[PDB]
Formats: sequence, structure tokens, C-alpha cells
Amino acid sequence: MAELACFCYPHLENDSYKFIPFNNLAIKAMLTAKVDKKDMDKFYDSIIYGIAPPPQFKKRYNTNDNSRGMNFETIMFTKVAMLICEALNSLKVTQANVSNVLSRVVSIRHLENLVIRKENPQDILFHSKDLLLKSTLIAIGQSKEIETTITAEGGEIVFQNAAFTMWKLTYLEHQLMPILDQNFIEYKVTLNEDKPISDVHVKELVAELRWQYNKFAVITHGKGHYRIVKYSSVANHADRVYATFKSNVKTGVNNDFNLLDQRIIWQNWYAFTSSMKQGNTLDVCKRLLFQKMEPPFKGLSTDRKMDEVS
Amino acid sequence: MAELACFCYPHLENDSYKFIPFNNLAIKAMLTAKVDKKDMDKFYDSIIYGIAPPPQFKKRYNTNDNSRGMNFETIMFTKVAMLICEALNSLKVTQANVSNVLSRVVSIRHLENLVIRKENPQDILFHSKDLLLKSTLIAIGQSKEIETTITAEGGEIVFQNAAFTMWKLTYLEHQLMPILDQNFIEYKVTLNEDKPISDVHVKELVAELRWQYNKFAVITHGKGHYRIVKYSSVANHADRVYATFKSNVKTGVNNDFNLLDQRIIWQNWYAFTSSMKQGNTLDVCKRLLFQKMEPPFKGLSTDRKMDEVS
Amino acid sequence: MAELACFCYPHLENDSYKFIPFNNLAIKAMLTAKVDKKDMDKFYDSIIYGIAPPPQFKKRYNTNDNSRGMNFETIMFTKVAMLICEALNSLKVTQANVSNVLSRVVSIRHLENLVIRKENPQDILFHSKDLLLKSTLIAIGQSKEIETTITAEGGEIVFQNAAFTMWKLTYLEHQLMPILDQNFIEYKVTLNEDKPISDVHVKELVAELRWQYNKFAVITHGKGHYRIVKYSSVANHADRVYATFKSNVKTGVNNDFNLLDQRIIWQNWYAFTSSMKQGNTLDVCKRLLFQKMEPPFKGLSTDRKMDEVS
Amino acid sequence: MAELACFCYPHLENDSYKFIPFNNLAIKAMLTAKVDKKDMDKFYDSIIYGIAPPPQFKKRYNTNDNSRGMNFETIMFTKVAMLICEALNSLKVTQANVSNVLSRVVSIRHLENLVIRKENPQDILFHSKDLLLKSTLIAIGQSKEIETTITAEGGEIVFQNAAFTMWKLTYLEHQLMPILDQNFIEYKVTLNEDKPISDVHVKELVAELRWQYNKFAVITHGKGHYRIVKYSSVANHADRVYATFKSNVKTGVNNDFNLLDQRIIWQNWYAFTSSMKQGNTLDVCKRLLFQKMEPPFKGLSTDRKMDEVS
Amino acid sequence: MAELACFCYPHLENDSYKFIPFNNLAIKAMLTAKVDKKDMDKFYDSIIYGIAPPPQFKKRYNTNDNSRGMNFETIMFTKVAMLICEALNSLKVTQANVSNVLSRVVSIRHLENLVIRKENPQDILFHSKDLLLKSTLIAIGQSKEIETTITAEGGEIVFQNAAFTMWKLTYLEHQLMPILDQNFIEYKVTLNEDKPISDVHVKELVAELRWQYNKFAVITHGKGHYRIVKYSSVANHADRVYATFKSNVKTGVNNDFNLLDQRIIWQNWYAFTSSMKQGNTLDVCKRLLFQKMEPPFKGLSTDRKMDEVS
Amino acid sequence: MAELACFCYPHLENDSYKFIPFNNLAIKAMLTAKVDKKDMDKFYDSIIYGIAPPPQFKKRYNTNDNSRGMNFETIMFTKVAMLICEALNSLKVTQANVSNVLSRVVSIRHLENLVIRKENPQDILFHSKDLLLKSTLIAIGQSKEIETTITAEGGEIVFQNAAFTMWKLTYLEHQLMPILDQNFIEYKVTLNEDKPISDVHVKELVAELRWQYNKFAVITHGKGHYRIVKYSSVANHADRVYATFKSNVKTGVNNDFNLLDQRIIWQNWYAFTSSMKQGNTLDVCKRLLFQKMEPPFKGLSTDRKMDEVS
Repeated sequence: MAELACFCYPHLENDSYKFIPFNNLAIKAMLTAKVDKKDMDKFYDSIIYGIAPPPQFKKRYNTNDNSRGMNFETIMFTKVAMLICEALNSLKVTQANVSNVLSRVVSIRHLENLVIRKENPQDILFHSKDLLLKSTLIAIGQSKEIETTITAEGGEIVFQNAAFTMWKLTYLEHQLMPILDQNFIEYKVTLNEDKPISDVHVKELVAELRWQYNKFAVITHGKGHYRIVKYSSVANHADRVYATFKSNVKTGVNNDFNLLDQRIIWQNWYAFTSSMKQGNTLDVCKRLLFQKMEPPFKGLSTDRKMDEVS
Repeated sequence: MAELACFCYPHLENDSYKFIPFNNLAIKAMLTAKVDKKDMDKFYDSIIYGIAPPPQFKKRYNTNDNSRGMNFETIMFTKVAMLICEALNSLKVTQANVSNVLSRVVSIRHLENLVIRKENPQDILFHSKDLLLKSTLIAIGQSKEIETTITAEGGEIVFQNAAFTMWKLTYLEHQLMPILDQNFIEYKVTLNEDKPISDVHVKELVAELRWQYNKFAVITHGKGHYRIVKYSSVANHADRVYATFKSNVKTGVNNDFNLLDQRIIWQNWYAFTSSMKQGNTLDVCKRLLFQKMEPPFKGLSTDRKMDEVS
Repeated sequence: MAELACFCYPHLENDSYKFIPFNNLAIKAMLTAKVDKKDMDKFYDSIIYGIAPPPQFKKRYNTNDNSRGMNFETIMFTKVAMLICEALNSLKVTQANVSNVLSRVVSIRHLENLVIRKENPQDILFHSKDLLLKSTLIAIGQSKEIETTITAEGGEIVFQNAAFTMWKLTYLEHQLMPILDQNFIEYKVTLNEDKPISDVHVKELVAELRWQYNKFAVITHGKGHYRIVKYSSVANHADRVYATFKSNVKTGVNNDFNLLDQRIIWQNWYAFTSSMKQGNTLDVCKRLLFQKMEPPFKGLSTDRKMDEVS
Repeated sequence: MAELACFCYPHLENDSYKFIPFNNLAIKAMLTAKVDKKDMDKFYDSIIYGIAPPPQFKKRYNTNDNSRGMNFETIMFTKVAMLICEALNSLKVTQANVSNVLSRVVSIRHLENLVIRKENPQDILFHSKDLLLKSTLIAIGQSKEIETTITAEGGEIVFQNAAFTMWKLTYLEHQLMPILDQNFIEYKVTLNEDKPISDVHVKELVAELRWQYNKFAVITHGKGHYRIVKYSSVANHADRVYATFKSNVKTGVNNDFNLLDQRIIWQNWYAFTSSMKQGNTLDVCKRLLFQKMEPPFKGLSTDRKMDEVS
Repeated sequence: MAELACFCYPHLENDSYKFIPFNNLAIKAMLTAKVDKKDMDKFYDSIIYGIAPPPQFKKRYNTNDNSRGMNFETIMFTKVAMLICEALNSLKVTQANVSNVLSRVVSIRHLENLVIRKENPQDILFHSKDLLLKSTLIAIGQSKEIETTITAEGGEIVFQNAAFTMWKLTYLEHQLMPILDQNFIEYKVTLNEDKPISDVHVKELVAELRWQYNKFAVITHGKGHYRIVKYSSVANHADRVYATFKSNVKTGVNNDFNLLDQRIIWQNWYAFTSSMKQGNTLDVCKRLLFQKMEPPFKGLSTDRKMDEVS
Repeated sequence: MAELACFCYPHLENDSYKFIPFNNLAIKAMLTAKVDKKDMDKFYDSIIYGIAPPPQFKKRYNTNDNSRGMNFETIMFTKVAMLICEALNSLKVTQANVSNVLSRVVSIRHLENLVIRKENPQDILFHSKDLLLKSTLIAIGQSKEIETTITAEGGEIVFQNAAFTMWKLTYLEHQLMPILDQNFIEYKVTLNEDKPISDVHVKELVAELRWQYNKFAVITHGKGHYRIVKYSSVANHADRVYATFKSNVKTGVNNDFNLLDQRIIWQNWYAFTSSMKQGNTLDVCKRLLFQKMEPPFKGLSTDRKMDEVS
């Protein structure tokens, strides 16, 4: 969604790098500037409003002629920028790394959701700076830890178990970078703890997903939680995860992929992703997606049905 | 929902009975009137606003202390009343029958929907008085004919086949007697013609109902069309149909019941209703409703799924 | 409330007097005019907008400095004027009488209510010009007939009997000359027919008046119907009726007074008015109003009570 | 209206139990949760929003499919919860009792009214924490003291005496759990002090109740104040008080009942309740309610009448 | 923008084909229908709302999941449909041709503009059915005649000459199929007559275009008028015209192209299009577009400048 | 736009003059006052609201009969007054000078823009009192320094270079003294630093001005920055600058004039102003304005064009 350099810039004071949010009028000035090709990757001095992002990220910002960026003039842009700065400032980043850290692309919608979590007095993140930092570092790609319920990006809870918390992603209502397609619906299921889950608690989740979300495929991107996406979108999900798997192999970055419970994941998605982890090609993997198959917890849908009839 | 006498009264002119709509201020005057117990079943003379319904039907009309009636002061009350009068006036009803005809209870919501159909220049009923009369006579219980797509009460079309037309019932938005429970959702599937339906056209309907309405039971009330109701409501439907079957037996009125296609109807509903037609008791019939069973078109849900994934 | 000359003027065409409504801009011009004392009682020629009422009636019209008149610029002024003209035009008034007819003071609020009745397709007056004329002639003081339910000024029906129709007077919502005191509440009870009324139908009315209007006195002005007025106002009613009785004696005009049913009228009002008809003085009559007395249908209030408890 | 456990949960810190209000998002999470039958009576851990009420109280909370509960997402829910917690926290409740204390059902509308009293700088409760605690403990069922004017739940004062304060209950306008029937009207009359009341001060109250509330029955529930309820509702009041009297006998809880002044209470209610205290059956008691009788302060209604006529 | 079959269907009555507009509820029903692959190109019978377009044109209609179609539920859809039907009905189309006529793709925005012209009493098209037919037949591709000012699609006149009329295209404000990109600006310059144009009248147009539209390229699509498009869009225009030139060659349809005045057209566009007419390839033509060149009416921009300074 | 005495008055406390803002009700009182001709130039004592400006400046203030002044009752009047007072209070003005300082006419719109700059946390002036003072002293005519980008009056940045910052003047939206002509558009180009500017950075600015502002003349008033004004206004600009040049010569005040870069300034303006500096008459100077001439960076407009076509 955007590189971290779209929100802040590094400032060396006291043999350590502190990160500072952009003023939105500085971004606005940048968008109107004539800049040499040699300077497109350098931070821009607006003179009146402080420093601004490198003009090379111009398309990340919505303008009269760009709707595929972010709304950098909203309050949420500043809140997201401050959330990034706080997390990155706790890391005492060193001179060799600042470039890699800022050039990293992160999910803006994940960050706006964490803002929404932390500003809510009811939410644990409002009351624990440690959990907020952990949660943010995960979304910034500066942590090895896995996103769980405690550290979830958030949303509206629509189902909860001893083992699982199902959330509805509210991206349509975001201020910074909302999803523009009004047909969008996506959920995620995060794990509450990391100790083994009983068959009965798996059953309960599977049963809810077949009754209340029968038109949704249960998939994962390998990062330790389930993604509940409409079947009309799994093919696009497959492309993205494969491209991400392929790239992370070429670049040597961490590339472990948690296929998660085969009793829960859509069987075609399990096939597709298991073929990925085996090193197969895109065309070979994607074929298992569209290949019909039928070999699960039998009779779970008819249980919820009769419960309702009573 | 209400007896026909709640909308019109009979007037003998020219050796034939013409039916006349009530003024709503006549109803209002009636609701404030002191009436002898002997006159509760007689039409009421408001003096200023003409005749009014028998005070015995007071509860059919919404007031400060009644919300289970109709909104007789709306324009829709008059349109519905005129629709009834037109249909009943084409029948040259005779002196012995007027009582039975008016005392008959009909669905107001069905009549408001027929009004909505006929006032729409796009709808065939707007352009054929014969079809409108047929359609209304069915809803008034003064016709032996079966409601089909052509003569359907109406609603929003949400699926259509060579053989079927699926409608969404808009009762939440009615003016005269809307459903007050905002959780209400109900569809009906009417037959387009009365010649046999191919297996493939049945398949197409069943497939849509499992994909798009998996949380809905396919039942019928025996009147020749399907009713798509949430499982949380089939038990109440069962009570009503049985009470109607029981009564129509005691009173000798027509009591044929079309169970419709067993490949479409929910198997528990087919069992429940087949036990009814065999003369069983309520407790025996209703038991087959809650009795779990599992012995259909196999693999039809997985067909639509893969179609979407493409 | 206003003389008839405030609404129309006489025009002699074809040896008969036709009456013509004023344009409101003609009235407005009149209100700004300098007029000789000798011409204050003559109709005024606005030149641009036709004839206008005699400047002597200036205070009948609301202005920046008068709120005790009528709102002669509303549509209702024209409707009321036309209603008067129609009634007076059916009388072929003669040259000697026009002065007396126009100088007569009538109730504007009664006339606005008759307009409201006749413009309503539900009301009998909408469909019978004869009843409308009769009803208007009563309110214009050009008829010997008594106002009954059929010819009532109107309002909201709040109770109805075989013998009685109780109306709520809506004067607070009038456009032409509303009551300005927002605490105003007044009802009237008109007789449906003029044949004798049974004890049971009297009982029913008395019972309603004690239960639902316990804070209201049942009085009459002698014109053949009951007036339901709050006790805080009967003394003012007494003054007005006496002044009207006194005047009608001095002027020889008709002065019969129908005391109506002593089982219904408030006993103090019956005493007050019976003393009037006997020729007593104001001070003697009014004393019987404030004189406490207690000598009715016993136990009628406790009947309605227990009915409600059930 | 709801058990205290619907608002707070107990926390053992420092050998004493402190009570903590629920976050409304914790309640919301609970309402979506799959819970074992064995855990339905245990407080629920929403993980993200803290603890929540036992899922067994699900129906106390309004949802898309429940309107007979409370609006737990309003600000008033939190204010009411804090009011309960403050009162219960002053009691140093012990481990054996917490269950009984929380399981106790209290009037939410009484608690919302006490909130409205205490937040008003004009009200004595705003300025005396001791009176507020006393007043709340009465409404929580954790006090032996009787509700008087000082500690009344509140409302709009509509009549006041040396001995009495009459209040109108504003339940239609409540935010947390309003009465939904718009025809609802109920008053209460609380005693200002507990020393004897003169006949003249009783007379004054009775006189107001007959003039201004003639359609209302003067009853009590035995808790030391009068309840002014429409006659159309006394039968339902009778059922509730008897069921409460019956239960409190079976459970041994305090069951004294103050019949209050027989010159004020509706004579049928006095009969009904006196039969209750004598141990009679429901059918025997309730019969005295509908039994007509007529054997009071004579001529008090005619005093207020003549006062108004002046 | 859409085939003519998206608006009407043919009906053989009286050995001639009359064309009939679709009801929008018929289209809506079609969009929900299950249709055999063999019938996708056949007109669809909605049963309740008449005939509908072939389901193969589903994407021409805006839905919850399609924004690249038209708003067929607006009034403008019906007006456009009637305009097409009127024009096509004057042609007595024969059985062999109906398919070709309906399958023809036309500009909806051109048709909505002609509607706007004809409904305006000020516009000549409102008063001449012959001119309207001519104008529509041009936009329907059923006429050999060239669009001139008289028969222009319309818009806001922003400049006019003895020889030229410049219009602003209002596509952003259209109801049926507006341009969605809010940055859109496009003008057209139509010829008033077809007799030769003096150098001075060309000068006047060129002068206005350089002063008031310096950021716009003067191009044509070969149909006899100028198109004033921003330079940021000429490359896309080039693609479309070439694809249209290429296709019309392969299909043998009329393919004459009027390059128009080389003193007016942007020199790069003249080069690009002259290379097209010579049969060159796309890559060869398009190269002349981006090839810088500079060899016009000298000093025309400085004339308007000094005029303004005065 | 107004003398400084329209905003504040001098107060001698502690052998130094402090300047105090006017209350707007003091101004209002002054505007209603009868004042001797001898006192028209003295500050006015409103008695109730403090001191007010000399009645001789009455026309500087908008009233029912004056629209060519300022809106002295807005909040902006007070902010501007305080900004002046702060700047003037840092100068320890002496007794001989106060008259000259206050009588000085300054641009109100410049001062309102500096307020808008300083109240914005994003703007450097918000964070540096020294820069704000410098910037204000320039606008007050109490500084020898030249307005640069850092100290610019402000506006919306529409173009920025290593060497230049182009601003749009928002005078239409001002609160204190907006431009009333809605056709007004004016920009200014300020220099970022005062070290020499490369040819390439000049080229970049000239290129933007020809593409995006072709209808605007590049002129200066000699104060060290460029003014981008429509050609329809340069003649009026010429009058004003000449009158200012003429006056400053007669009064001996500073009269240096920076013609700025002849490669940027409109050649006619350079001629006009160079003739001014040579001492020529108005008629001689102004003639060079309207005199056509054509002898610049060739082919710069065609560079931006082709860039857009790509």
C-alpha cells in the first residue's frame, strides 16, 4: 500500500535516527515541484512546511488525477505517521539500515486499524504501550512475531471461540486508504493463544463458516491467520501470494508459509499453497485451484440448521 | 390479515350488490362510537362520512393503543379498498352470499402488492384488466385458479428461469400493513407455466437456492408455489399450515394441498406436510420437522462455487 | 368575530343584489388610506384592486399593530368570503335589507370550519350543495333552523352516539382567525336527529363526559347544542350569553333559549340560565353560578372505571 | 429489569471484592460467542475488551433480534454501571455473598432516573454522596430503608404538599431501557417526612388526584409510596405484586407490605392487597379487584370545581 | 458505448419492423436470469415486464458489480431509447438488415445530448422533426451525411464564428452514461455551412484556440469536425482512430477520413493521420505523434494578448 | 488598503510607546459620532469601549453605506491588529515617529495572509517568532529587507523550484478585506534564496508560466518578486506603480526598483518600467506597454507539450 518513507523521514540527532512525520502541506508542495531525475529518490525540502517524501512516491498520494493513493490531508494520515514514528523510534535504527526500513512497503489499512484500536479506551491496546508496539512492529515488518487476536489489526468482532476470534475488516469505511469497490467484504480469523486447539473448537468455527459465510473461501497468506474471502476473489489472492512467495525466494527474505489447519482451509487453496511450498510453477499451482475435487466434518451444516428450526 | 368487510360494504341497487369503499374518517368516527352489543356486527353510520365497518372489527385498525392492525388513513387503504370493490363488483354477488364473501379473511399485504403491480406502466397488470381481475380474485379467495408468475402478488425479482420466477417480498416497506419485525426476509418462487419442468431447470433453481439462500428453508403452503423462509421460522409456518389444514377439514372448504417437487422442498417440510395430508395429528406431523434425517442433486453447491472462482 | 361587510360588498345588477369578495390588496390599500369621518362607513375604492370594506372595520384586520383581527391575506379569507357570497347570493336580498345583512356579526371560526368540511370529499357537505347552503345560512344568521350534527360547523369527532356527535373544536389550528391562547380547549355536542332521546343514550353521553372530560362544564348558549368548556371559563361564557340575551331583548330580535336536558347540563349553568329566561338581573343570575349546590345519574363514573379495570 | 451482573463483575483485590463496569464492546463480543452450556453462567473473557456478563443474560441486551432488553451501547449504560459499582463498592461485599448480590434483579429505569438526579447541579443528590448512596442502595435492594421524597428515583414534580411530592415517571424518554408503549403514563407519590400526616394534607392530595387524575387508580406495591396508574393497568399490577408476595414467602425474603392510607388508596386495591396479606389465593384476592363496591372525603371534587369557576 | 439492441427490440407487424423500447424492470429481470449459452444472443422474455436485451449485453448495464455500463433505470435511458426507436422506425428496416442495424455500436453520450437538444424549446431541433431525424440518423450510423453545427450533438457554446461553432461537451453531467473521470474536458468545433471558409475566419478560430485552450490539441477523427482534447490524451485518441481505421478496412465498411484544415489541426496529428490514410502501420503512424517538429499563422497569439492589455 | 492607525493607537507608558488594538464596538461608536472638524484626526474616546481610530478614517470601515473598507467586526480584524501591535511594540518607537508610523498605509490582505501563515502549526512562521516579526515588519513598511519565500505573505503553493516558489493569492476568500471582483486571479513568485539562479531553473519557471498561465503577464512592482497578473490588468498595474514611483520621488522616500530577470518579465513591462527608472513621463512609459514588439527561450512551450503527449 505504501513505503514507510511516504509517512516519515529520518533525522540523525544524538548518534541515533529519529523519525519525523510529514506535514501534509509539505507533501502538497512536493507534488507541485519540478525535480531533477537525480533527486527523485531524495527527500524534498518544501521550505515553508518542512521536509516531504521523495518525489518518486508521487503516485502514493491522491490528487485530482490520482485515486489509487492515500488521502494524505486527512487526520488519519498524521495518526498513522505518528504510529509508525513511535514504533520505529523505539528501534534505535542504525545508519546502514534506515534505507531498507523506510523503503519497506506496508499495509496502510492495517495501520489505520491499529490506530482505531489504540484510541479506543475499551481496547487493551489503549492501555498497554508494549502491546501496541508489538502490534505495530508486526504490521511494519520489523518483527518476527505472528499476529494473534491480542495483536490483531482489528475490526468488528462477528464470532468468537475459546480458540478463535473472527473479525470483519471495515476497509470500506477507512479514511486514509479505503477500499473503493463497494462490493468488498473480507474477514480474518486470528488465534487467541498458540497452544493446541481441540477438535470441538475447530468444529465450532467450521460450522459458523459454512452456515453464515457459505459464499466465502477459507484461505491464508501463510502469516498465521485465516482470511475469509469471497470465491470470486481467490484467484487474485493466489496470484498475489505466489508473487510474494516467488519474490521472497529471489530476495532471500524470510519465506516460511503456515498452511494452517487442513480441516479448515479450503481444500483447493491447501492444494494450491502446498504446491507452492514444494517449489512448483505458478501455472502448476494455479491449476489445482480451478481443479474440481471432492473427497471434512460430515454433516456439520445440518446441525446448525436444525438448531435454528428449534 | 383482515376480513373483506374491513374495506367495503354492500349496497343493493338494481337487484345486484355493489361494493363501496369506506371513507377513513368514517372508520375514525366508528372507532370512537358507543355501540350496543347487538349492533357490533352491523355496519356503522357515521352520519358525516358515510358508512363504516362493523365495530366488531375494531382491532383491525391501528390506533394509539393498537399496532397489530392496518394504517387505514393512508392512500394505500383506499387503493386496496377500490381493488377489492372492482373485483367483487365483477361477480354480481347475490343476497345469500354477501355475508360469506365479506367475512372472508384475506392477505392485505398480497393486495397492497397487487396495487403496486397494477399502477406500474411497466407491469403487464397495468395493461390487462382481465389479468388484474384474475390476480385479485385469487388473493380474495374468490377463484379456483392457482397463483402463477403472471398473476403473482409481486415484489422484486431476484432470480428467473424458463420455469421459475423468484421474488423478494417487500413487506417491510408496505404502507398499509407492513411487517414490523425488521429481521423479516421472505421470498416466493412462482411457476411461469403449468407444463412439465425439465430436470435441468429444477437443477438451476436448486443451485441458486443453496448458494444464495443457504440459510433459508424451501417450503410451501400447498397453494402451488414455493416459499423461501428462514429456518428460524419454519416451525411457526408448520403451525399455521396445520391449523389451516385442520380448519378447512372441519368446515368442509376446499382442502387440497400441493406438496410440490420433492427434489426442491426441504425434506423435513415434505415429511411434515405428507403426514398432514395423511390425516396425522399435529404432534405427529411436527415431530418429523425436528427429526434429523439425511438420505438430492449431489454436488450442486460445488458447481456454483468453482464457477465463481473463475 | 366580524361583520359580513368585512368579506364582501353588494352590487346591484339586474334588479337584484349580488355579493362580491374583496381582493386582499384592496383591503391592504384601504388600511393605508386617509378617509373623511363622513366616509368611514362607506365601501372604499382602492382604484387598483377593486372595492374594499368600510374603513370603520379597520380593527377586524390583522396588521403590524393589530393582532385581534383576521389574517385577510391568507387563502382562507378568500374561501370564507366566497362561502358567504354563495349563501347570500341564493337569497336575492333586497335593497332595504343589504345594510342589515352585511352589518351582521358572525363567527369567522364557524365559517372557516364549514370551508374545511365542504372541501373534504369524505364529508357529506362536499356532495350536497343544499346541506352546505343550509349549514352556512345558519352560521350567517340568515336561517331559523337549528345547527344539528348534519349541519355542524365541524371539527374532530371524539365521541358518537345514536343520539349525539361530540366534536373537538380545532380553533388553535385555524388560518383565518385562530384562537391565540394555546391553553384553549372546547368541544361541542350536536344532536343527530330531533326525535326524542332515550335515557340510555343520555346515560352514555353523560358517562363519557364524566370519565374523559371531568374538568369540563357542560353548558349551552341556547342555540340547540351543548358546549364543553373548562370550568375556568364558564364565568366568561355566562357574561357573554347574558349580554346576548339582554341585547336581543332590547333590540327585539329572536331571543328563545333552549336550556336543553337538565340531566346533562351542569346544574349551576341550568340555574344561571333559567334565572336569565325569567328576566332576572346579571348579578342575580351570576350568583347561582358560584353558589355551591349538590342534590344526577348516580354511580355512572364507577361503571366506566370498572370497565377499564377489566 | 436486569440482574446486577448485567452491568459489572467482581474482582478480588486486597481481600475485598471491587466491582468493575463492563465495556460495551465486551458485551458485543460476548453476544457473538460460542459458549459451552457449562459456562453460560460464568463471566466471559472477550480478550480484546475485558470481561463481559455471563452469556446466560444474553436476552437482557438489545440486538437486531431482541427489543425487550437494554441499550447497552449508550452512555447511560456506563453511567448506570458506575452508579451500581460505586454503591456496591462501599459495601465491602464478602466472598460468600457476591453471587447473591449480583444475581439480584433491579429496576434499570429506577437507576437511570437516579443518574439523572445526581448529574443535575440543582438536585440535592448532586451535592450529597451520602444521600446518593442511600438512594442507590434502596434501588439495588441492599438497604432496609424506605424510599422517600429525598431519596426518590425522581422525575418531573407535578404536585407538592407539606406531606407529599407527586412525580411523573419519564420512562418514555429514557435512553437505557425506555418503556416502548407510547400510551404509558405513571406517577408516584412519595412522603416528604415520616411523621404523621394531618387530615388536611391528605385531603389536599386526594383532591388533586380526583380533579387532575380522575382516570388513574391510586395503588401501592407495599414499599412505602403511592403509584398512580391508569385503571386499564391495575389488573396487571395486581398480578405482579401477588407473584412478588407469593415468591417472597416461598424464599423467606423480607415480605412486609405497607397498605398505606385507606383514605387514599383505591378501595378495591386496598381490598385486594389486604386479602393478600391475609394469605388468600390469587383468585380470591383478584376477585375483590373486579368486585364493584361503593360505601371517602365526600364532596372534595366539587370543591376544586367551584374554585376553578372563580 | 453500446449496441442499439441495448435499447430496443424489433417487432414484425404489417410486413415491416417496428422497434420498441425496453422497460427497465425487464432489463433488471434479465440481469438476474439463468440463460443457456445458446440463448445469450436472443432477446429475453421477462414475462412480467416485456422483452429485454440479449443477455450477452449484460456488461452494458450498471449494477452493483459493474460501473462501466449505463444507468438504465434513469429517465434518460427511456428518452434515448425512444429517440432511437423514432429514427429507426422511419427507416422501414427490412428483415435481412435488423440484425446489422441493432448490433451497431453507437455513442450513448451523443444520443443523450441530442435528447437534451430536442427537449429545449429554444433549440431548432425542438421545432423541426426533420432536423432531429437527420441529426439522430447521423449518430445512429444510418446516414451518409456529415455532422455540422445544425445537426451537432450539442453542448455549451463557448465560441462562435461565421464559419465555426465551438461546443463544450458536458459529459461529466450526463445521466445515462457520464464520463466518470472528473478531470475530463473536451470540446468540438463544427462547421456552420459547407461552403469555403475565408482565411480570416480560420485565423479567428486558431487565435481563440491558442489563447483560451493553449493546453489542448486540435485533432479530428475524420468525420468532418474538430475535436479539442488535452495533449495528455492524444495518444489514446490516436490508438482509437487507428483501430477504427484498421477495422473499417478489414470489414469493407466506409473508411473515408477528412484530415481537415492543416492550418488548424495539430501538425503532429496531421502527420499521424496522413500516415494512416497512406496505409502505414500503427508503429509508423504513432511515431510521427511523438516526433518533435517545428516548421502556421505567425504572431497570432501576440495579437489577442495586446487586445487584452487594452 | 489602510493606515496603521486604523488598527491600533499609541500609549506612552514607561518612556516608550506601546500600541493597543481597537475594540470593534469602539470603532462602531466612533462611526456614529458627531465630531468637530478640528478633532477628525484625533483618536476618539468611545467611553464604553475604549479608544477608537481618528474619525478621518471613517471610509476604511465597511458599513451599510460603504463596501470599499474592511470588515472590522470579524475576528480577523483583531488578529491583524494584534499582529501589527506585536511588530510595532518590538520597535520601541519614539515620540517623534509615532505619527509617521501609524499614518503609513499598508496592505491589509498581506497582513491577513501572514496571520493565516502563523496560526498554522505546519508553517515555519508558527514556530519562529523572529521570522514572523521579520515577515510582518516587511509588510508594515518598517524594514529594509526584501520579501522572499521564507517571509512570503503566503497563499497556496502551485509551483516550486530550487530557486522559486509560486503562490496563488487567495484574496477572494479573505475575511477582513477580500477582493470583491470574483474574476480576480493573481499569483506571485518569490525567490527561495538570494544567490544566483541557474539558467535551467529560470527555464523551468518560464516553461511553467507559458504552459499553465499563458493568459497571464509576468510583471513586478520592483520589490523583489514577480507578480502573475492577467493581461487585462497590466495597464492598471502600470498606473499604480508609476504613481508610486512618482510619489516616492517627490517625497524622497526610498525609491529603488528591481526590474528582475529580463528573460522572465514580460518584455513590454520591462520596457515600461525601464523607462520609468530613466525618469520618463507616464505617457512615454505607458506607450511602451501597448507598443507591439517581438524580438526569449525559443521552443520552451513545445517541450512541455510533447511531455504531456507522452
